[PDB]
Amino acid sequence: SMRVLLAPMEGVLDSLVRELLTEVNDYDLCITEFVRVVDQLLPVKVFHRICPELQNASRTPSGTLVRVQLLGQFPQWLAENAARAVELGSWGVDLNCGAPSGSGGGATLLKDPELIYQGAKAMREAVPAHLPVSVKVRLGWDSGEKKFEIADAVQQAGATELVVHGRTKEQGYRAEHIDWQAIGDIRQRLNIPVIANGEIWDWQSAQQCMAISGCDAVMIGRGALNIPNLSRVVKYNEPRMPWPEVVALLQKYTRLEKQGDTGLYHVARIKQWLSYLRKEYDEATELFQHVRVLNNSPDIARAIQAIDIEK
RNA sequence: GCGCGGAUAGCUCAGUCGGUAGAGCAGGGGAUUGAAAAUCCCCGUGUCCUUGGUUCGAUUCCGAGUCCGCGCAC
Ligand SMILES: Cc1cc2nc3c(=O)[nH]c(=O)nc-3n(C[C@H](O)[C@H](O)[C@H](O)COP(=O)(O)O)c2cc1C
Ligand SMILES: [Mg+2]
Ligand SMILES: [Mg+2]
Ligand SMILES: [Mg+2]
Ligand SMILES: [Mg+2]
Ligand SMILES: [Mg+2]
Ligand SMILES: [Mg+2]
Ligand SMILES: [Mg+2]
Ligand SMILES: [Mg+2]
Ligand SMILES: [Mn+2]
Repeated sequence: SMRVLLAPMEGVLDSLVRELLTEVNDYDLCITEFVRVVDQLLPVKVFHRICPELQNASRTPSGTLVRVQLLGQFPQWLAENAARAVELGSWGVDLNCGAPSGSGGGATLLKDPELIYQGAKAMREAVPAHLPVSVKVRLGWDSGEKKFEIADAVQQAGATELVVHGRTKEQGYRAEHIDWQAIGDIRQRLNIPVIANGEIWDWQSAQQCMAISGCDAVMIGRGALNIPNLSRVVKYNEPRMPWPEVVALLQKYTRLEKQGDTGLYHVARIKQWLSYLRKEYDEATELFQHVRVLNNSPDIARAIQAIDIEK
């Protein structure tokens, strides 16, 4: 039966939003924003700012497990930073092989799958054996020709599981190009679990994805902001969160403190989440207009909190 | 002169469809020391090369300019 992962989303799904979402969902796991590794062991404070859940045994307050993601190339430094992530409490570690476009990392590793093998292998070897080492890949740089070589590099590295985002790097976030079929081909070749990713917005689209890919584990990104209870919609075919409950969730958000807030976190992030929500809720367009021009946190917090959920 | 790619803190670098830039090192302060170094605590406010524009909001998108690297006009 079905696993649903919350995707890593740099600048969107930080610890606050992971707190808020996990409370009203049944996500099986969340991935952190990437920790960017070059050629040094990063200090403890970087891992704690990216993953505050490390001080709660790698769990959000409602209890959902969280896993730190690394983005980088050099095997020695991926290994040292992976070991630190798990020593700090991370429930395994994830390698990013999908980020666009320099120091090597993300999607660039997809041009030479040997680098995926070396990076992931060194990670697997530095992390205690029963903690998961996952890798998240796109299908290729500007084509899908190497997708089997990529998947095979991850498996031969000894990785626990592979998430496949069903697009090349050059295909971006374009909907017409999603290739759940290719995820399925990859799933049939590998012995390790393959988790499908891309263009899951609701129950029906998750059913289509699982039917076509053959996966019963999926990862959801953008759709998890559009519809804040998407995991339950997808798993149990519940209705999308009603608009008054979405507004209550945003109110809660405005009451969470962001560590190191340079002053405009809620201005930024309330407006950002609203731009996702208006793809789905007519009501989010009105609310976005009402807060559009508020340019400080006191003002936006006061306006969001003043909305009467009963009216 | 023409293409393509660059320009982020004193230096080396990080920076996901636009959401408010942060590590390491140097450096400054504390502890420590006879005084230092090393170690532990603290300092991360940059016209994001300059400029105009779009936008509620630009390192990011658009125009202009400069400088740098590569390969084509002397
Ligand atoms: C704003 C944004 C930030 C993202 N940041 C990351 C990231 O930090 N790491 C990563 O592996 N993928 C990242 N992704 C990719 C997503 O995890 C996911 O693979 C992609 O959005 C496709 O899934 P979706 O159609 O369900 O959104 C990001 C995507 C978006 C839109
Ligand atoms: Mg962003
Ligand atoms: Mg825009
Ligand atoms: Mg010093
Ligand atoms: Mg600053
Ligand atoms: Mg400018
Ligand atoms: Mg204006
Ligand atoms: Mg401007
Ligand atoms: Mg524009
Ligand atoms: Mn950069």
